Amino acid sequence: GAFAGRRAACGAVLLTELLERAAFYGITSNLVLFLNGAPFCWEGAQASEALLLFMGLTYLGSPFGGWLADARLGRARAILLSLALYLLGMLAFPLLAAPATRAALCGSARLLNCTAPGPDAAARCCSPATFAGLVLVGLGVATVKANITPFGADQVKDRGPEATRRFFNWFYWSINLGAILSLGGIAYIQQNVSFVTGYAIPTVCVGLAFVVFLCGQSVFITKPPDGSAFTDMFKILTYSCEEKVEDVKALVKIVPVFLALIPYWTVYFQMQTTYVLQSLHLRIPEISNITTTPHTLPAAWLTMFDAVLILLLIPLKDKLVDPILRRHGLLPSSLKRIAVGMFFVMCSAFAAGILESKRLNLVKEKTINQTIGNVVYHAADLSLWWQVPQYLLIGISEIFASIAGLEFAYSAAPKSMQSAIMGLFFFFSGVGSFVGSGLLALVSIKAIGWMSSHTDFGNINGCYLNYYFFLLAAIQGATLLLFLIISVKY
Amino acid sequence: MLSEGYLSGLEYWN
Repeated sequence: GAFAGRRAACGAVLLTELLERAAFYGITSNLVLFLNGAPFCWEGAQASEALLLFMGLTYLGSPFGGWLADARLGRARAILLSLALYLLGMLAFPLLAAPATRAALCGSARLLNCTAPGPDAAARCCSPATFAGLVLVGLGVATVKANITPFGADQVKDRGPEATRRFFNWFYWSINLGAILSLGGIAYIQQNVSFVTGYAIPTVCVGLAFVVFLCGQSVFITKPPDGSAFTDMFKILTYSCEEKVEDVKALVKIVPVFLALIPYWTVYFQMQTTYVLQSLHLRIPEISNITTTPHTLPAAWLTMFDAVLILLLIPLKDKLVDPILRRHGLLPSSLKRIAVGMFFVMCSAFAAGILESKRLNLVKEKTINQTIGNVVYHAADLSLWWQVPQYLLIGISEIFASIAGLEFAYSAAPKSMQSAIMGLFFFFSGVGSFVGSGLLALVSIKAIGWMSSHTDFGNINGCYLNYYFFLLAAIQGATLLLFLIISVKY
Repeated sequence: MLSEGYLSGLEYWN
Protein backbone atom coordinates (compact mmCIF):
# COMPACT_ATOMS: atom_id res chain seq x y z
CA GLY A 1 0.00 0.00 0.00
CA ALA A 2 2.16 2.83 1.30
CA PHE A 3 5.21 1.13 -0.23
CA ALA A 4 3.59 0.96 -3.68
CA GLY A 5 2.22 4.50 -3.48
CA ARG A 6 5.40 6.26 -2.39
CA ARG A 7 7.28 4.06 -4.87
CA ALA A 8 5.12 5.23 -7.78
CA ALA A 9 5.52 8.83 -6.59
CA CYS A 10 9.32 8.68 -6.36
CA GLY A 11 9.45 6.80 -9.66
CA ALA A 12 7.51 9.58 -11.37
CA VAL A 13 9.90 12.12 -9.81
CA LEU A 14 12.85 9.99 -10.97
CA LEU A 15 11.49 9.87 -14.52
CA THR A 16 11.09 13.66 -14.60
CA GLU A 17 14.63 14.11 -13.27
CA LEU A 18 16.09 11.67 -15.79
CA LEU A 19 14.29 13.33 -18.70
CA GLU A 20 15.29 16.86 -17.67
CA ARG A 21 18.92 15.85 -17.16
CA ALA A 22 18.78 14.10 -20.54
CA ALA A 23 17.44 17.20 -22.30
CA PHE A 24 20.04 19.39 -20.58
CA TYR A 25 23.04 17.21 -21.43
CA GLY A 26 21.66 16.81 -24.94
CA ILE A 27 21.25 20.49 -25.74
CA THR A 28 24.46 21.54 -23.98
CA SER A 29 26.62 18.92 -25.71
CA ASN A 30 26.35 19.88 -29.39
CA LEU A 31 25.30 23.52 -28.90
CA VAL A 32 28.72 24.84 -29.96
CA LEU A 33 28.68 22.70 -33.11
CA PHE A 34 25.19 23.79 -34.18
CA LEU A 35 25.87 27.45 -33.34
CA ASN A 36 28.45 27.47 -36.17
CA GLY A 37 26.72 24.94 -38.43
CA ALA A 38 23.39 26.70 -39.00
CA PRO A 39 23.29 29.71 -41.37
CA PHE A 40 23.32 32.04 -38.36
CA CYS A 41 26.81 30.64 -37.65
CA TRP A 42 28.47 32.74 -34.94
CA GLU A 43 32.21 33.37 -34.57
CA GLY A 44 33.93 30.63 -32.59
CA ALA A 45 34.61 32.14 -29.18
CA GLN A 46 31.24 33.83 -29.71
CA ALA A 47 29.46 30.46 -29.50
CA SER A 48 31.86 29.49 -26.71
CA GLU A 49 30.83 32.45 -24.55
CA ALA A 50 27.23 31.82 -25.58
CA LEU A 51 27.34 28.34 -24.04
CA LEU A 52 29.33 29.69 -21.07
CA LEU A 53 26.67 32.34 -20.41
CA PHE A 54 23.96 29.69 -20.79
CA MET A 55 25.54 27.55 -18.07
CA GLY A 56 26.22 30.60 -15.90
CA LEU A 57 22.63 31.77 -16.26
CA THR A 58 21.40 28.32 -15.22
CA TYR A 59 23.62 28.21 -12.14
CA LEU A 60 22.78 31.82 -11.26
CA GLY A 61 19.03 31.29 -11.58
CA SER A 62 19.19 28.09 -9.53
CA PRO A 63 19.43 29.90 -6.13
CA PHE A 64 17.05 32.67 -7.18
CA GLY A 65 14.73 30.01 -8.59
CA GLY A 66 14.75 28.16 -5.28
CA TRP A 67 14.03 31.42 -3.48
CA LEU A 68 11.12 32.18 -5.83
CA ALA A 69 9.84 28.62 -5.32
CA ASP A 70 9.97 28.60 -1.51
CA ALA A 71 8.56 32.14 -1.83
CA ARG A 72 4.93 33.19 -2.48
CA LEU A 73 4.58 30.66 -5.33
CA GLY A 74 4.09 26.94 -4.65
CA ARG A 75 6.93 24.46 -5.10
CA ALA A 76 4.88 22.07 -7.25
CA ARG A 77 3.43 24.94 -9.28
CA ALA A 78 6.96 26.33 -9.56
CA ILE A 79 8.17 23.05 -11.07
CA LEU A 80 5.14 23.04 -13.38
CA LEU A 81 5.90 26.54 -14.70
CA SER A 82 9.61 25.70 -14.97
CA LEU A 83 8.87 22.60 -17.06
CA ALA A 84 6.43 24.63 -19.17
CA LEU A 85 9.08 27.24 -20.00
CA TYR A 86 11.61 24.44 -20.55
CA LEU A 87 9.29 22.79 -23.08
CA LEU A 88 8.73 26.19 -24.71
CA GLY A 89 12.47 26.64 -25.16
CA MET A 90 13.16 23.06 -26.25
CA LEU A 91 10.41 23.50 -28.84
CA ALA A 92 11.73 26.89 -29.98
CA PHE A 93 15.17 25.38 -30.64
CA PRO A 94 14.05 22.81 -33.27
CA LEU A 95 12.20 25.65 -35.00
CA LEU A 96 15.62 27.24 -35.42
CA ALA A 97 16.90 23.81 -36.46
CA ALA A 98 14.33 23.18 -39.22
CA PRO A 99 14.94 25.24 -42.41
CA ALA A 100 11.31 26.25 -43.00
CA THR A 101 10.60 27.23 -39.39
CA ARG A 102 14.11 28.70 -39.23
CA ALA A 103 13.33 31.16 -42.02
CA ALA A 104 9.80 31.74 -40.68
CA LEU A 105 10.35 32.45 -36.98
CA CYS A 106 13.72 34.26 -37.09
CA GLY A 107 12.94 36.53 -40.03
CA SER A 108 14.20 37.26 -43.54
CA ALA A 109 17.55 39.00 -43.92
CA ARG A 110 15.89 41.77 -45.96
CA LEU A 111 13.84 43.19 -43.06
CA LEU A 112 16.24 43.22 -40.08
CA ASN A 113 18.98 45.09 -42.01
CA CYS A 114 21.03 41.97 -42.76
CA THR A 115 22.12 42.92 -46.30
CA ALA A 116 25.82 43.15 -45.42
CA PRO A 117 27.90 40.66 -47.47
CA GLY A 118 29.05 37.96 -45.07
CA PRO A 119 27.83 35.37 -42.57
CA ASP A 120 27.69 38.00 -39.80
CA ALA A 121 24.44 39.42 -41.20
CA ALA A 122 22.47 36.21 -40.63
CA ALA A 123 23.93 36.16 -37.11
CA ARG A 124 22.70 39.70 -36.47
CA CYS A 125 19.30 38.57 -37.78
CA CYS A 126 18.87 35.31 -35.83
CA SER A 127 20.65 36.30 -32.60
CA PRO A 128 17.57 37.46 -30.59
CA ALA A 129 15.53 34.28 -31.19
CA THR A 130 18.37 31.99 -30.13
CA PHE A 131 19.17 34.19 -27.11
CA ALA A 132 15.53 34.17 -25.97
CA GLY A 133 15.42 30.40 -26.36
CA LEU A 134 18.62 30.09 -24.35
CA VAL A 135 17.43 32.35 -21.51
CA LEU A 136 14.09 30.53 -21.29
CA VAL A 137 15.77 27.11 -21.23
CA GLY A 138 18.27 28.35 -18.65
CA LEU A 139 15.64 29.70 -16.27
CA GLY A 140 13.57 26.55 -16.66
CA VAL A 141 16.39 24.11 -15.98
CA ALA A 142 17.64 26.32 -13.13
CA THR A 143 14.31 26.24 -11.31
CA VAL A 144 13.93 22.52 -12.04
CA LYS A 145 17.40 21.71 -10.68
CA ALA A 146 16.80 23.84 -7.59
CA ASN A 147 13.35 22.37 -6.92
CA ILE A 148 13.38 18.69 -7.88
CA THR A 149 15.79 17.50 -5.18
CA PRO A 150 13.91 18.89 -2.13
CA PHE A 151 10.66 17.81 -3.79
CA GLY A 152 11.49 14.10 -3.89
CA ALA A 153 13.28 14.65 -0.58
CA ASP A 154 10.09 15.55 1.29
CA GLN A 155 8.15 13.09 -0.90
CA VAL A 156 10.16 10.23 0.62
CA LYS A 157 11.25 11.64 4.00
CA ASP A 158 7.86 11.25 5.71
CA ARG A 159 8.29 7.51 6.23
CA GLY A 160 11.90 6.88 7.25
CA PRO A 161 15.55 7.84 6.72
CA GLU A 162 16.62 4.55 5.11
CA ALA A 163 13.87 5.13 2.53
CA THR A 164 15.44 8.52 1.77
CA ARG A 165 18.88 6.92 1.46
CA ARG A 166 17.61 4.28 -0.97
CA PHE A 167 15.60 6.82 -2.97
CA PHE A 168 18.54 9.18 -3.34
CA ASN A 169 20.89 6.35 -4.27
CA TRP A 170 18.36 5.65 -7.02
CA PHE A 171 18.37 9.40 -7.73
CA TYR A 172 22.15 9.54 -8.22
CA TRP A 173 22.10 6.39 -10.36
CA SER A 174 19.24 7.68 -12.53
CA ILE A 175 20.92 11.07 -12.97
CA ASN A 176 24.16 9.46 -14.13
CA LEU A 177 22.38 6.94 -16.38
CA GLY A 178 20.30 9.70 -17.98
CA ALA A 179 23.46 11.73 -18.50
CA ILE A 180 25.24 8.83 -20.24
CA LEU A 181 22.26 7.78 -22.37
CA SER A 182 21.47 11.37 -23.37
CA LEU A 183 25.08 12.17 -24.27
CA GLY A 184 25.45 9.01 -26.34
CA GLY A 185 22.18 8.82 -28.24
CA ILE A 186 21.33 12.50 -28.64
CA ALA A 187 24.88 13.54 -29.55
CA TYR A 188 25.21 10.71 -32.07
CA ILE A 189 21.89 11.68 -33.67
CA GLN A 190 22.74 15.41 -33.75
CA GLN A 191 26.24 14.95 -35.14
CA ASN A 192 25.75 12.10 -37.60
CA VAL A 193 22.08 11.96 -38.65
CA SER A 194 20.14 15.22 -38.32
CA PHE A 195 20.32 18.37 -36.19
CA VAL A 196 16.54 18.68 -36.62
CA THR A 197 15.65 15.33 -35.04
CA GLY A 198 18.68 15.70 -32.75
CA TYR A 199 16.97 18.67 -31.13
CA ALA A 200 13.43 17.33 -31.57
CA ILE A 201 14.09 14.25 -29.41
CA PRO A 202 14.91 16.50 -26.39
CA THR A 203 11.61 18.23 -27.16
CA VAL A 204 9.45 15.09 -26.88
CA CYS A 205 11.59 14.14 -23.88
CA VAL A 206 10.70 17.39 -22.08
CA GLY A 207 7.10 16.88 -23.17
CA LEU A 208 6.99 13.44 -21.60
CA ALA A 209 8.59 14.81 -18.42
CA PHE A 210 6.03 17.62 -18.26
CA VAL A 211 3.02 15.37 -18.82
CA VAL A 212 4.18 12.73 -16.33
CA PHE A 213 4.84 15.43 -13.72
CA LEU A 214 1.40 16.91 -14.40
CA CYS A 215 -0.42 13.58 -14.04
CA GLY A 216 1.76 12.89 -10.98
CA GLN A 217 0.59 16.05 -9.22
CA SER A 218 -2.77 14.36 -8.61
CA VAL A 219 -1.06 11.59 -6.63
CA PHE A 220 1.84 13.66 -5.28
CA ILE A 221 2.35 14.94 -1.72
CA THR A 222 2.42 18.73 -1.89
CA LYS A 223 4.17 20.98 0.63
CA PRO A 224 3.14 24.58 1.42
CA PRO A 225 5.90 27.21 1.41
CA ASP A 226 8.08 27.53 4.50
CA GLY A 227 9.48 31.04 4.15
CA SER A 228 12.66 30.77 2.07
CA ALA A 229 15.15 32.15 4.65
CA PHE A 230 17.14 33.71 1.78
CA THR A 231 14.78 36.62 2.43
CA ASP A 232 15.97 36.62 6.04
CA MET A 233 19.64 36.71 5.04
CA PHE A 234 18.89 39.46 2.50
CA LYS A 235 17.06 41.50 5.15
CA ILE A 236 19.96 41.07 7.59
CA LEU A 237 22.52 42.04 4.95
CA THR A 238 20.63 45.15 3.82
CA TYR A 239 19.85 46.27 7.39
CA SER A 240 23.48 45.89 8.48
CA CYS A 241 24.40 48.32 5.68
CA GLU A 242 19.13 33.75 16.84
CA GLU A 243 19.53 33.64 13.06
CA LYS A 244 22.07 36.50 13.19
CA VAL A 245 25.06 34.57 14.55
CA GLU A 246 24.28 31.47 12.47
CA ASP A 247 23.97 33.66 9.36
CA VAL A 248 27.26 35.48 9.95
CA LYS A 249 29.15 32.27 10.77
CA ALA A 250 27.68 30.47 7.74
CA LEU A 251 28.62 33.31 5.39
CA VAL A 252 32.14 33.87 6.77
CA LYS A 253 32.82 30.13 6.56
CA ILE A 254 31.28 29.51 3.12
CA VAL A 255 32.28 32.57 1.08
CA PRO A 256 36.10 32.12 0.97
CA VAL A 257 36.20 28.52 -0.28
CA PHE A 258 33.54 29.25 -2.90
CA LEU A 259 35.40 32.39 -3.98
CA ALA A 260 38.44 30.15 -4.48
CA LEU A 261 36.23 27.70 -6.39
CA ILE A 262 34.88 30.40 -8.74
CA PRO A 263 37.96 30.13 -11.03
CA TYR A 264 37.66 26.35 -10.79
CA TRP A 265 34.12 26.31 -12.17
CA THR A 266 35.31 28.88 -14.70
CA VAL A 267 37.96 26.47 -15.99
CA TYR A 268 35.50 23.55 -15.73
CA PHE A 269 32.90 25.07 -18.05
CA GLN A 270 35.80 26.34 -20.17
CA MET A 271 36.99 22.72 -20.39
CA GLN A 272 33.53 21.83 -21.66
CA THR A 273 33.07 24.52 -24.31
CA THR A 274 36.59 25.17 -25.58
CA TYR A 275 37.57 21.49 -25.59
CA VAL A 276 34.47 20.72 -27.64
CA LEU A 277 35.73 23.47 -29.97
CA GLN A 278 39.30 22.10 -29.94
CA SER A 279 38.12 18.56 -30.73
CA LEU A 280 36.12 20.12 -33.57
CA HIS A 281 39.43 21.63 -34.71
CA LEU A 282 41.45 18.49 -33.86
CA ARG A 283 41.44 15.21 -35.80
CA ILE A 284 38.29 13.08 -35.53
CA PRO A 285 38.24 9.34 -36.35
CA GLU A 286 35.96 7.73 -38.92
CA ILE A 287 33.07 5.31 -38.34
CA SER A 288 32.52 5.18 -42.10
CA ASN A 289 32.34 1.35 -42.17
CA ILE A 290 28.69 1.45 -43.28
CA THR A 291 28.61 5.24 -43.56
CA THR A 292 29.20 7.86 -46.23
CA THR A 293 30.43 11.22 -44.92
CA PRO A 294 31.92 9.41 -41.87
CA HIS A 295 30.10 9.63 -38.56
CA THR A 296 32.34 11.67 -36.25
CA LEU A 297 33.43 10.62 -32.76
CA PRO A 298 31.56 13.08 -30.52
CA ALA A 299 33.22 15.38 -28.03
CA ALA A 300 30.06 14.53 -26.10
CA TRP A 301 31.21 10.90 -26.31
CA LEU A 302 34.50 12.07 -24.80
CA THR A 303 32.48 13.76 -22.05
CA MET A 304 30.63 10.45 -21.61
CA PHE A 305 34.02 8.77 -21.16
CA ASP A 306 34.79 11.37 -18.49
CA ALA A 307 31.46 10.81 -16.72
CA VAL A 308 31.70 7.02 -16.80
CA LEU A 309 35.17 7.27 -15.28
CA ILE A 310 33.61 9.48 -12.60
CA LEU A 311 31.02 6.73 -12.02
CA LEU A 312 33.61 3.95 -11.88
CA LEU A 313 35.91 5.95 -9.59
CA ILE A 314 33.67 7.56 -6.95
CA PRO A 315 32.67 4.35 -5.05
CA LEU A 316 36.05 2.72 -5.67
CA LYS A 317 37.65 6.08 -4.85
CA ASP A 318 36.00 6.06 -1.43
CA LYS A 319 36.63 2.36 -0.76
CA LEU A 320 40.35 2.51 -1.58
CA VAL A 321 41.37 6.08 -0.68
CA ASP A 322 39.72 6.41 2.74
CA PRO A 323 41.25 3.38 4.57
CA ILE A 324 44.68 4.00 3.02
CA LEU A 325 44.66 7.80 3.27
CA ARG A 326 43.83 7.32 6.94
CA ARG A 327 47.24 5.68 7.49
CA HIS A 328 49.23 7.71 4.96
CA GLY A 329 52.17 10.11 5.03
CA LEU A 330 50.00 12.34 2.84
CA LEU A 331 46.96 12.70 5.15
CA PRO A 332 44.01 14.39 3.40
CA SER A 333 41.90 17.30 4.63
CA SER A 334 38.95 19.07 2.99
CA LEU A 335 41.08 22.11 2.13
CA LYS A 336 43.99 19.88 1.11
CA ARG A 337 41.71 17.86 -1.18
CA ILE A 338 40.41 21.09 -2.73
CA ALA A 339 44.04 22.13 -3.24
CA VAL A 340 44.87 18.77 -4.86
CA GLY A 341 41.91 19.18 -7.21
CA MET A 342 43.02 22.71 -8.09
CA PHE A 343 46.55 21.45 -8.82
CA PHE A 344 45.14 18.68 -11.02
CA VAL A 345 43.01 21.13 -12.99
CA MET A 346 46.03 23.43 -13.35
CA CYS A 347 47.97 20.49 -14.80
CA SER A 348 45.08 19.72 -17.16
CA ALA A 349 44.98 23.34 -18.32
CA PHE A 350 48.75 23.30 -18.88
CA ALA A 351 48.38 20.12 -20.94
CA ALA A 352 45.61 21.76 -22.97
CA GLY A 353 47.81 24.80 -23.55
CA ILE A 354 50.67 22.65 -24.80
CA LEU A 355 48.21 20.71 -26.97
CA GLU A 356 46.89 23.90 -28.57
CA SER A 357 50.44 25.19 -29.12
CA LYS A 358 51.39 21.93 -30.85
CA ARG A 359 48.14 22.05 -32.87
CA LEU A 360 49.03 25.53 -34.10
CA ASN A 361 52.61 24.51 -34.91
CA LEU A 362 51.27 21.54 -36.88
CA VAL A 363 48.55 23.42 -38.78
CA LYS A 364 51.15 26.03 -39.71
CA GLU A 365 52.58 23.33 -42.00
CA LYS A 366 49.58 21.52 -43.51
CA THR A 367 45.80 21.29 -43.07
CA ILE A 368 43.12 18.64 -43.62
CA ASN A 369 39.35 18.98 -44.07
CA GLN A 370 37.12 16.87 -41.82
CA THR A 371 33.45 17.81 -42.18
CA ILE A 372 32.13 17.50 -38.62
CA GLY A 373 28.40 18.17 -38.65
CA ASN A 374 27.23 20.08 -41.73
CA VAL A 375 30.16 22.53 -42.05
CA VAL A 376 33.84 21.84 -42.77
CA TYR A 377 36.47 22.42 -40.08
CA HIS A 378 40.13 22.95 -40.98
CA ALA A 379 42.22 20.71 -38.74
CA ALA A 380 45.74 19.30 -38.40
CA ASP A 381 46.94 15.69 -38.40
CA LEU A 382 46.72 15.21 -34.62
CA SER A 383 44.14 12.81 -33.19
CA LEU A 384 41.92 14.01 -30.34
CA TRP A 385 43.14 11.14 -28.13
CA TRP A 386 45.60 13.66 -26.64
CA GLN A 387 42.65 15.44 -25.01
CA VAL A 388 41.91 12.27 -22.98
CA PRO A 389 44.77 13.00 -20.50
CA GLN A 390 43.48 16.49 -19.68
CA TYR A 391 39.90 15.19 -19.58
CA LEU A 392 40.89 12.50 -17.06
CA LEU A 393 42.75 15.07 -14.96
CA ILE A 394 39.73 17.39 -15.01
CA GLY A 395 37.45 14.52 -14.03
CA ILE A 396 39.51 13.40 -11.06
CA SER A 397 39.87 17.05 -10.06
CA GLU A 398 36.07 17.39 -10.36
CA ILE A 399 35.63 14.50 -7.93
CA PHE A 400 38.25 15.69 -5.45
CA ALA A 401 37.53 19.44 -5.42
CA SER A 402 33.72 19.32 -5.58
CA ILE A 403 33.30 16.55 -3.00
CA ALA A 404 35.76 18.17 -0.61
CA GLY A 405 34.12 21.57 -1.03
CA LEU A 406 30.66 20.17 -0.33
CA GLU A 407 31.92 18.21 2.69
CA PHE A 408 33.58 21.30 4.16
CA ALA A 409 30.58 23.53 3.40
CA TYR A 410 28.11 21.13 5.02
CA SER A 411 30.32 20.28 8.02
CA ALA A 412 30.94 24.00 8.62
CA ALA A 413 27.33 25.21 8.48
CA PRO A 414 24.14 24.69 10.49
CA LYS A 415 21.47 22.21 9.46
CA SER A 416 18.83 24.70 8.28
CA MET A 417 21.29 26.64 6.11
CA GLN A 418 21.97 23.60 3.93
CA SER A 419 19.65 24.91 1.21
CA ALA A 420 21.25 28.36 1.54
CA ILE A 421 24.77 26.99 1.09
CA MET A 422 23.64 24.82 -1.84
CA GLY A 423 22.10 27.89 -3.48
CA LEU A 424 25.26 29.89 -2.84
CA PHE A 425 27.34 27.04 -4.30
CA PHE A 426 25.35 27.03 -7.53
CA PHE A 427 25.40 30.85 -7.55
CA PHE A 428 29.19 30.95 -7.28
CA SER A 429 29.45 28.31 -10.01
CA GLY A 430 27.36 30.58 -12.24
CA VAL A 431 29.60 33.48 -11.22
CA GLY A 432 32.56 31.37 -12.30
CA SER A 433 31.00 30.69 -15.69
CA PHE A 434 30.27 34.41 -16.11
CA VAL A 435 33.87 35.30 -15.18
CA GLY A 436 35.08 32.77 -17.74
CA SER A 437 32.88 34.25 -20.46
CA GLY A 438 34.11 37.71 -19.49
CA LEU A 439 37.75 36.65 -19.63
CA LEU A 440 37.09 35.19 -23.08
CA ALA A 441 35.47 38.46 -24.18
CA LEU A 442 38.47 40.36 -22.81
CA VAL A 443 41.11 38.19 -24.50
CA SER A 444 39.16 38.25 -27.76
CA ILE A 445 38.54 42.02 -28.00
CA LYS A 446 40.93 44.07 -30.17
CA ALA A 447 41.71 46.48 -27.29
CA ILE A 448 44.84 44.50 -26.40
CA GLY A 449 44.05 41.27 -28.22
CA TRP A 450 45.58 37.80 -28.24
CA MET A 451 43.45 35.90 -30.81
CA SER A 452 41.29 37.97 -33.16
CA SER A 453 42.48 37.41 -36.78
CA HIS A 454 39.30 39.30 -37.86
CA THR A 455 37.85 35.79 -38.46
CA ASP A 456 37.14 33.45 -35.54
CA PHE A 457 34.26 31.44 -37.04
CA GLY A 458 36.36 28.70 -38.63
CA ASN A 459 39.79 30.32 -38.90
CA ILE A 460 40.79 29.73 -35.26
CA ASN A 461 43.66 27.58 -36.56
CA GLY A 462 45.67 30.82 -36.76
CA CYS A 463 44.34 32.24 -33.50
CA TYR A 464 46.28 31.98 -30.24
CA LEU A 465 43.85 30.17 -27.95
CA ASN A 466 46.72 28.54 -26.04
CA TYR A 467 47.59 31.97 -24.63
CA TYR A 468 44.08 32.24 -23.15
CA PHE A 469 44.37 28.68 -21.82
CA PHE A 470 47.68 29.56 -20.16
CA LEU A 471 46.15 32.74 -18.72
CA LEU A 472 43.36 30.67 -17.17
CA ALA A 473 45.91 28.16 -15.87
CA ALA A 474 47.90 31.00 -14.31
CA ILE A 475 44.78 32.43 -12.64
CA GLN A 476 43.96 28.97 -11.27
CA GLY A 477 47.51 28.58 -9.98
CA ALA A 478 47.37 31.99 -8.32
CA THR A 479 44.13 31.06 -6.55
CA LEU A 480 45.66 27.73 -5.51
CA LEU A 481 48.71 29.50 -4.06
CA LEU A 482 46.48 31.98 -2.22
CA PHE A 483 44.43 29.11 -0.78
CA LEU A 484 47.69 27.45 0.30
CA ILE A 485 48.80 30.63 2.07
CA ILE A 486 45.43 31.03 3.82
CA SER A 487 45.74 27.38 4.86
CA VAL A 488 48.98 28.24 6.69
CA LYS A 489 47.56 31.16 8.68
CA TYR A 490 44.46 29.13 9.63
CA MET B 1 28.03 19.53 -12.87
CA LEU B 2 28.26 15.81 -13.65
CA SER B 3 28.39 15.02 -9.93
CA GLU B 4 25.17 16.71 -8.93
CA GLY B 5 24.75 13.13 -8.08
CA TYR B 6 26.98 12.56 -5.24
CA LEU B 7 26.12 16.16 -4.21
CA SER B 8 22.41 15.84 -3.42
CA GLY B 9 23.83 12.76 -2.00
CA LEU B 10 26.16 14.19 0.57
CA GLU B 11 23.16 16.11 1.49
CA TYR B 12 20.93 13.22 2.59
CA TRP B 13 23.47 10.38 3.29
CA ASN B 14 24.27 13.01 5.85
